[PDB]
Amino acid sequence: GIGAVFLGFLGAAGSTMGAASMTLTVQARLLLSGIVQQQNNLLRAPEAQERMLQLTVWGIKQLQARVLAVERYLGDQQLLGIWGCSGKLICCTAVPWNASWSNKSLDRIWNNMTWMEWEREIDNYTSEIYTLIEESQNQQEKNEQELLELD
Amino acid sequence: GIGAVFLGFLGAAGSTMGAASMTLTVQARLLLSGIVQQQNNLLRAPEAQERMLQLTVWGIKQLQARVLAVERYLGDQQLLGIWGCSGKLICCTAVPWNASWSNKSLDRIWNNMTWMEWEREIDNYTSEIYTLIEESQNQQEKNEQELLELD
Amino acid sequence: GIGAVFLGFLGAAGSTMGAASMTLTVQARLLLSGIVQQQNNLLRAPEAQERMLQLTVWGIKQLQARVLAVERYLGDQQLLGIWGCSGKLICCTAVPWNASWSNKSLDRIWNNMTWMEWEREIDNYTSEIYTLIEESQNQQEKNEQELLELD
Amino acid sequence: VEKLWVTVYYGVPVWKEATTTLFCASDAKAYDTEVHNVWATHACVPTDPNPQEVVLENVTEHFNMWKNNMVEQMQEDIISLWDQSLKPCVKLTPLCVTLNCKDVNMERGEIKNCSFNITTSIRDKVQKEYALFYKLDVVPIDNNNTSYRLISCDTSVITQACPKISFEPIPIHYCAPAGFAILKCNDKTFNGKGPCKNVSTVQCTHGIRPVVSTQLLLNGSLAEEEVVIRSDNFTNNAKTIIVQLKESVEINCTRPNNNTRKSIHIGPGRAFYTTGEIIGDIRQAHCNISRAKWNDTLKQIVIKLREQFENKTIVFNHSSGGDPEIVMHSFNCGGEFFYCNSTQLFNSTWNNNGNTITLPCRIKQIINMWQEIGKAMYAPPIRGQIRCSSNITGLLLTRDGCINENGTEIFRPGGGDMRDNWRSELYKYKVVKIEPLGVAPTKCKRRVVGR
Amino acid sequence: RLISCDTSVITQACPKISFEPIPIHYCAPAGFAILKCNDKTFNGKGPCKNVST
Amino acid sequence: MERGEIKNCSFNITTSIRDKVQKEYALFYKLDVVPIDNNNTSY
Amino acid sequence: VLTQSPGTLSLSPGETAIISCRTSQYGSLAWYQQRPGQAPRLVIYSGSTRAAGIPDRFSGSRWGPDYNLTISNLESGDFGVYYCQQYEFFGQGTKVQV
Ligand SMILES: *[C@@H]1O[C@H](CO)[C@@H](O[C@@H]2O[C@H](CO)[C@@H](O[C@@H]3O[C@H](CO[C@H]4O[C@H](CO[C@H]5O[C@H](CO)[C@@H](O)[C@H](O)[C@@H]5O)[C@@H](O)[C@H](O[C@H]5O[C@H](CO)[C@@H](O)[C@H](O)[C@@H]5O)[C@@H]4O)[C@@H](O)[C@H](O[C@H]4O[C@H](CO)[C@@H](O)[C@H](O)[C@@H]4O[C@H]4O[C@H](CO)[C@@H](O)[C@H](O)[C@@H]4O[C@H]4O[C@H](CO)[C@@H](O)[C@H](O)[C@@H]4O)[C@@H]3O)[C@H](O)[C@H]2NC(C)=O)[C@H](O)[C@H]1NC(C)=O
Ligand SMILES: *[C@@H]1O[C@H](CO)[C@@H](O[C@@H]2O[C@H](CO)[C@@H](O[C@@H]3O[C@H](CO[C@H]4O[C@H](CO)[C@@H](O)[C@H](O[C@H]5O[C@H](CO)[C@@H](O)[C@H](O)[C@@H]5O)[C@@H]4O)[C@@H](O)[C@H](O[C@H]4O[C@H](CO)[C@@H](O)[C@H](O)[C@@H]4O[C@H]4O[C@H](CO)[C@@H](O)[C@H](O)[C@@H]4O[C@H]4O[C@H](CO)[C@@H](O)[C@H](O)[C@@H]4O)[C@@H]3O)[C@H](O)[C@H]2NC(C)=O)[C@H](O)[C@H]1NC(C)=O
Ligand SMILES: *[C@@H]1O[C@H](CO)[C@@H](O[C@@H]2O[C@H](CO)[C@@H](O[C@@H]3O[C@H](CO[C@H]4O[C@H](CO[C@H]5O[C@H](CO)[C@@H](O)[C@H](O)[C@@H]5O[C@H]5O[C@H](CO)[C@@H](O)[C@H](O)[C@@H]5O)[C@@H](O)[C@H](O[C@H]5O[C@H](CO)[C@@H](O)[C@H](O)[C@@H]5O)[C@@H]4O)[C@@H](O)[C@H](O)[C@@H]3O)[C@H](O)[C@H]2NC(C)=O)[C@H](O)[C@H]1NC(C)=O
Ligand SMILES: *[C@@H]1O[C@H](CO)[C@@H](O[C@@H]2O[C@H](CO)[C@@H](O[C@@H]3O[C@H](CO[C@H]4O[C@H](CO[C@H]5O[C@H](CO)[C@@H](O)[C@H](O)[C@@H]5O[C@H]5O[C@H](CO)[C@@H](O)[C@H](O)[C@@H]5O)[C@@H](O)[C@H](O[C@H]5O[C@H](CO)[C@@H](O)[C@H](O)[C@@H]5O)[C@@H]4O)[C@@H](O)[C@H](O)[C@@H]3O)[C@H](O)[C@H]2NC(C)=O)[C@H](O)[C@H]1NC(C)=O
Ligand SMILES: *[C@@H]1O[C@H](CO)[C@@H](O[C@@H]2O[C@H](CO)[C@@H](O[C@@H]3O[C@H](CO)[C@@H](O)[C@H](O)[C@@H]3O)[C@H](O)[C@H]2NC(C)=O)[C@H](O)[C@H]1NC(C)=O
Ligand SMILES: *[C@@H]1O[C@H](CO)[C@@H](O[C@@H]2O[C@H](CO)[C@@H](O[C@@H]3O[C@H](CO)[C@@H](O)[C@H](O)[C@@H]3O)[C@H](O)[C@H]2NC(C)=O)[C@H](O)[C@H]1NC(C)=O
Ligand SMILES: *[C@@H]1O[C@H](CO)[C@@H](O[C@@H]2O[C@H](CO)[C@@H](O[C@@H]3O[C@H](CO)[C@@H](O)[C@H](O)[C@@H]3O)[C@H](O)[C@H]2NC(C)=O)[C@H](O)[C@H]1NC(C)=O
Ligand SMILES: *[C@@H]1O[C@H](CO)[C@@H](O[C@@H]2O[C@H](CO)[C@@H](O)[C@H](O)[C@H]2NC(C)=O)[C@H](O)[C@H]1NC(C)=O
Ligand SMILES: *[C@@H]1O[C@H](CO)[C@@H](O[C@@H]2O[C@H](CO)[C@@H](O)[C@H](O)[C@H]2NC(C)=O)[C@H](O)[C@H]1NC(C)=O
Ligand SMILES: *[C@@H]1O[C@H](CO)[C@@H](O)[C@H](O)[C@H]1NC(C)=O
Ligand SMILES: *[C@@H]1O[C@H](CO)[C@@H](O)[C@H](O)[C@H]1NC(C)=O
Ligand SMILES: *[C@@H]1O[C@H](CO)[C@@H](O)[C@H](O)[C@H]1NC(C)=O
Ligand SMILES: *[C@@H]1O[C@H](CO)[C@@H](O)[C@H](O)[C@H]1NC(C)=O
Ligand SMILES: *[C@@H]1O[C@H](CO)[C@@H](O)[C@H](O)[C@H]1NC(C)=O
Ligand SMILES: *[C@@H]1O[C@H](CO)[C@@H](O)[C@H](O)[C@H]1NC(C)=O
Ligand SMILES: *[C@@H]1O[C@H](CO)[C@@H](O)[C@H](O)[C@H]1NC(C)=O
Repeated sequence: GIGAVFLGFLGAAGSTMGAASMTLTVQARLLLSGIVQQQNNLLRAPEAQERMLQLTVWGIKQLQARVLAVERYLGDQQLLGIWGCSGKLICCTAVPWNASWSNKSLDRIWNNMTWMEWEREIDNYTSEIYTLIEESQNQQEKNEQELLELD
Repeated sequence: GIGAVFLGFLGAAGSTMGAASMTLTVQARLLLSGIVQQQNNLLRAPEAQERMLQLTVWGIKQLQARVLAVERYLGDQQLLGIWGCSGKLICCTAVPWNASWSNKSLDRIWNNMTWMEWEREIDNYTSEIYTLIEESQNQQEKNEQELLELD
Repeated sequence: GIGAVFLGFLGAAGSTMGAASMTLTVQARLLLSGIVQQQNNLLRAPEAQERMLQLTVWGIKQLQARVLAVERYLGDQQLLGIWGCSGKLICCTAVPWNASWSNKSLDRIWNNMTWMEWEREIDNYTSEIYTLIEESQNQQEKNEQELLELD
Repeated sequence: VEKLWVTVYYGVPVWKEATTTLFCASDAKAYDTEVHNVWATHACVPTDPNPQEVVLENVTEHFNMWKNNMVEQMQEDIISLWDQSLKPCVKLTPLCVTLNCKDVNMERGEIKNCSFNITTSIRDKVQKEYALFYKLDVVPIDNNNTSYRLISCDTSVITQACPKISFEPIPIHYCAPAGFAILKCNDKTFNGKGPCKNVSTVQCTHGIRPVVSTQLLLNGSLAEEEVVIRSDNFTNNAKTIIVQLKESVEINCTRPNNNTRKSIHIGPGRAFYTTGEIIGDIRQAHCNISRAKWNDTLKQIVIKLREQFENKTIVFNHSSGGDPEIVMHSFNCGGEFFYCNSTQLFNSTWNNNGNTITLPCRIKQIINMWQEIGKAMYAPPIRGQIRCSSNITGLLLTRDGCINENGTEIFRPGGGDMRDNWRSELYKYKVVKIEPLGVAPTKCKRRVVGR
Repeated sequence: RLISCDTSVITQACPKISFEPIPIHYCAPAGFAILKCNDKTFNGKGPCKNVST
Repeated sequence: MERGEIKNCSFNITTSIRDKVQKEYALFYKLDVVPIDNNNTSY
Repeated sequence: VLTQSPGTLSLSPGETAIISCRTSQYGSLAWYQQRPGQAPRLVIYSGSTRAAGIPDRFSGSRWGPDYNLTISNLESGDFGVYYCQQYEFFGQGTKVQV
């Protein structure tokens, strides 16, 4: 219908936070491999001079940016790991919603604001938020440990 | 016995699909770190001229290929993520088996064909298959979301 | 209190194995992205000569080490995968504790030795241990498969 | 509501304004045929057959062409390729010999016949060789005897660009890296700076032909609705006014002389090519353009110029000063670099209440693009005659900031800086960095009411 | 005159270097593999039988 | 320290251009320079 | 085009002065000050913004056709002539003396 059909990269840029919540795979994919699929595929064109005359001016432009894309990507996958949820896309926590971050209610958050819009209104607190989830894991990580000893 | 003993890299190349289904770790390992273990270990030989005269002709041959191995590897790990199953090795889906892909039955698929052989017979449909699993996640990702709102 | 407050990178270096079991996130983070956060952030200083005169002497020192950090990191994440537990931090196995590795008891292991100290006393067996977990997965991976056939 | 909880989201549609090393896409018919050496085009990837783009609904991004790093990236690149491609080519450093020039028979001695002694591939032969030069490419010494010297030999390092290479402007796309995105302004008439409405995401831009001219904009993209004018601030009289035509006006040009190549081997394994002789008549280089098309185009401009200014009458004029590069319409035509005297196209007053144009041109061979540090390039002569046809797609103007009673407002051909050549095309686009991680509250706890 | 002095650039290889033919192996990268024909008499082109990684 | 630490020397060089052997004069330090054969005026 | 008012401009070290400037079209405002031997010294680069070595005394203050520059707590270095600049144009200017 709408959630089971085509959309496109970054299509829900101006769609509500709730709307975008279906089209994650679209922008959760191609973060990496958006280019490694295309590069490997298009680069094996019948040229036979891939990296001829060793490396060149486009030589570093790519590798300086190839090596970025992955660590940039592995940075967000390191957060999923360190927050104990690499299920991605959507994941709940014990960290509760400090209304000091946003006093607003549920109804309008998901059905009126968009993520671009939202992440701005919440940009300043994200640092403090993100650090709360890490300390949420470690409480849980010690509580796990304590029980590993006695059983 | 047979599943709890040694086998070797790519050993089940000509073994049935069912047989190979035990020796995944063998070829699920070393996709990356097959070389980073060996490289780091063998390169710390008493040479003290690792990257002497800055970078050379073997300098790029490795790095152009080092940086490939990971994105190539992270491409398949991105698929596991975007299909919602990075448990690896084996993972079920809601996407059913369109017999248009292969009319054949279960008995002979796992006990007569081999994966090299099989992936060929199914090569052309893989694109359409893979895209079905992505749209299988997002249906589930919205269905998850809808329930996050009301509870 | 103590587990819900600040600690610091590598703080529990001389703390008991049990103590360190809370401060994993500290040293489980920044393995990668410890530098990619700082690099990207500090490098976008108003210079506008990032990679000017193409690549230089610091050019490779970083990239030769940038590309290391990730494969080095992806090596440990490949182990988590190949042991069937990328939940990280803490994960149980069916592989039992061969007392040939360490005859000692539970009480003193977690409350007197430290990890630096411990991993030394167990260093020689780690190779044999690690290989036991891989063969623990594949037994389970075939046992999974067998049941996928009949249901 | 309920006990609300932070919940984290990977794959959200969020980006931020950003800058990062882009990479280039080549063309299929471009790479396949050899064309020998051409820029650094060979080292690029090929562009995807499917020109894939996604339109973004309900977005209105802000674009400002002027502060756009893709052009600080474009020229960075463009210079780097040249230097590196000419790195191996033949050095003309020993040719700094005293040139005994007699002239040949705009009759001041533009083509000059000069002699000089050089040592060959081998140090045992001082061969008195004779060659041809242009009046601009050469400069006299002391009293005007029969003696000259190369235009920048004493003060620069002249390098003969190998004839195997080509300066043909192959179009180019700036493909964006992963986790990043390049946006487009899909509007018809965009100011250049300000908010957009029809915005979309692409992987690479449209084909940007890296032509380098000095006064008119050639072979670029035309306007969509009606011609448009773009400046940072128009009161800032020290700011280039870019115009983009709706209808491209074709301009035919030529070096009529049928030249002969002459390889004088300075050696060891290298030679310096020059025109041995001229097969036929001796003639002048020029550029033909319909003056009807050109001035009816000037009608397009003035009406959209009067929009940014007051309905006050407008006047056009020849360039106040600068190097031949700037003060004259300079461009490459078939491998040779032209310098057309553009007084004709810019000498008119447009108010409210036949034939064709032939612009004279001089050919230079020793040239210094981008005005480098004692680094000059000698383009060898192209065999025979050359004739090429460009489309004027726009141009660059510079206002005279001292408004007068009569006046009224003067606009002469700009073109000091090169960053605008790229702005003229890269205005449509902008780069952003994708940030797929995002945290948001929804009533759901981390399922630890039991363990 | 030297055999190719006028037409080429002759470069004296430093005596410090050596042209000794040290054997070499082509180690394959990750996610790739190099196969071998472990047969005795192989034609050069065609199917193999005793193959290995 | 009066053995000739600062020395005033001359020499002919070809300029940017091969058509001028300009006899130029410059200063050198006694360490930075070394004589030849008999101590003439030559270093 | 710029109308720098007013003209007389003579006061004591223990006082305050305010110099106005008028314009038809908008623009980027600035201010200067000449000295014996020295050339014009910049003191304002946007309007609100100050130049290097400029205390809090130099108060720029009005969003409107009239823009002014105030330098309370006068001193002996303050003697000279000031001008208001907008793009290529200049102000009439004004000389303050002993
Ligand atoms: C805005 O855009 C416009 C439009 O794009 C731009 O205008 C374009 O400008 C470019 C270059 O500036 C022009 O391309 C060059 O054209 C010349 C001349 O064209 C030849 O071909 C015509 C017919 O086309 C045939 O060939 C094409 C492929 O080229 C083929 O696709 C087609 O089907 C057809 O088969 C001929 O009509 C033409 O004239 C002939 O006939 C005349 C009488 O009718 C006669 O008077 C002429 O003398 C001639 O006999 C001519 O043959 C091409 O020469 C040039 O190609 C050169 O460069 C490439 C890349 O290096 C190379 O592969 C080519 O072989 C060639 O280079 C060698 O050959 C030249 C002679 O052909 C020689 O002069 C070179 O020095 C070079 O020689 C070297 O190699 C040879 C071996 O090949 C060796 O023996 C020597 O020793 C030496 O080492 C380009 O194709 C466009 O034509 C032109 N378009 C228009 C519409 O005007 C405009 O510039 C842009 N504006 C700006 C500001 O950039
Ligand atoms: C490059 O060229 C640019 C032009 O192309 C140039 O940009 C312009 O520069 C000027 C000055 O530098 C900017 O300011 C303008 O000033 C106007 C002053 O009018 C007020 O004062 C008058 C005299 O005191 C009053 O007469 C007048 O009316 C009042 O008084 C009457 C008396 O009888 C009474 O009858 C009336 O009813 C009324 O009470 C008024 O009080 C100002 O008017 C002008 O317009 C703004 O206000 C209008 C409503 O009056 C709006 O319709 C208009 O859109 C302007 O809104 C501003 O604020 C909005 C909300 O923030 C923004 O959306 C607008 O873009 C605009 O933004 C300005 O203010 C922002 C405040 O935060 C600021 O951040 C912006 O940067 C911007 O300054 C306007 O304020 C003018 O805005 C500039 N832009 C334009 C398009 O003109 C530029 O300087 C040159 N150089 C460079 C480097 O760019
Ligand atoms: C190598 O070649 C170079 C360049 O060709 C020569 O460079 C010159 O070097 C000399 C060195 O001494 C410089 O000479 C100076 O001349 C000063 C006086 O010059 C004044 O008179 C000039 C005379 O030219 C007129 O006559 C000729 C023909 O006889 C015409 O072609 C020319 O157009 C002039 O005609 C006009 O003037 C006459 C009256 O003289 C009228 O009757 C006509 O009807 C015309 O109206 C003249 O050319 C000079 O013009 C210059 O200055 C005015 C400003 O006053 C400026 O607007 C012009 O554009 C131009 O620049 C000038 O009126 C003399 O006082 C001084 O001491 C010195 O001798 C000369 O400047 C150099 N020229 C350049 C361009 O650099 C070099 O000589 C030559 N060497 C050799 C060995 O051949
Ligand atoms: C260009 O300039 C260079 C460097 O300046 C010159 O290089 C010399 O080249 C000649 C080539 O023939 C070499 O000469 C050799 O000399 C051997 C004998 O040398 C012995 O006598 C030396 C005499 O010097 C004394 O007198 C002078 C003043 O007259 C004093 O300044 C000096 O200090 C000496 O005074 C002492 O000795 C006298 C007695 O002679 C006493 O009365 C005083 O009271 C002082 O006690 C003397 O200088 C030599 O000393 C050297 O050797 C001793 C070891 O014995 C060592 O300890 C010293 O440090 C010093 O090295 C020595 O006693 C001669 O046998 C041999 O065949 C040869 O001719 C000379 O070695 C070169 N010198 C150097 C530094 O390399 C060069 O000549 C000049 N060329 C031109 C064209 O100008
Ligand atoms: C972020 O949220 C936490 C809770 O998840 C906040 O901690 C709690 O804050 C309240 C104050 O609002 C503390 O005091 C109690 O307040 C109520 C009325 O507001 C009153 O009835 C109680 O008697 C008491 O005063 C409460 O103790 C505290 N909880 C803990 C465990 O400390 C925290 O303040 C929030 N921080 C920000 C920056 O929003
Ligand atoms: C891939 O598999 C799906 C099901 O998982 C197929 O969709 C279903 O296809 C059948 C046709 O085979 C549709 O029609 C029904 O067919 C039976 C007899 O075949 C008949 O008894 C029914 O009355 C009806 O005609 C069925 O509606 C359809 N399901 C949906 C939800 O659309 C699909 O066609 C397969 N595609 C390929 C390419 O194999
Ligand atoms: C590592 O641990 C495994 C068990 O997880 C060990 O395998 C078992 O080892 C015992 C010997 O200690 C085998 O024999 C039995 O021993 C007891 C007394 O020790 C005796 O009562 C029994 O009758 C029998 O002799 C047992 O069969 C064996 N299990 C299996 C499945 O083979 C293994 O030996 C340990 N290896 C090392 C290096 O520590
Ligand atoms: C016709 O052209 C004249 C100029 O020749 C225009 O006069 C200008 O009018 C604007 C206001 O519209 C003033 O700001 C200028 O100062 C005027 N300049 C001159 C030289 O007079 C006139 O407006 C035009 N009329 C129409 C109807 O287009
Ligand atoms: C525009 O008209 C003015 C007169 O209204 C002309 O101004 C003269 O300009 C010359 C310089 O070329 C001065 O020496 C005269 O003093 C000016 N006279 C006056 C009365 O201002 C001006 O030449 C005219 N411009 C054009 C292009 O014709
Ligand atoms: C949040 O608080 C601000 C005042 O700080 C108020 O203006 C706004 O309406 C509040 N939002 C809601 C949803 O109550
Ligand atoms: C959503 O509603 C709030 C107030 O309820 C408002 O401030 C905000 O601008 C709205 N979002 C949009 C996109 O209009
Ligand atoms: C699948 O269909 C083909 C005909 O398209 C047939 O030859 C083949 O035997 C079928 N396979 C099975 C297992 O029925
Ligand atoms: C498996 O059986 C099918 C037909 O049942 C046959 O086409 C195929 O070749 C068999 N596989 C092998 C490896 O023999
Ligand atoms: C382990 O065995 C050693 C002897 O091999 C002994 O000295 C040590 O005390 C034992 N440890 C424990 C905890 O029994
Ligand atoms: C822990 O106890 C064992 C013996 O029980 C001892 O060998 C070891 O050194 C102790 N660890 C520390 C850190 O003292
Ligand atoms: C033009 O100059 C050349 C130089 O060689 C000369 O031979 C020729 O006679 C000159 N032309 C005339 C008309 O004098």
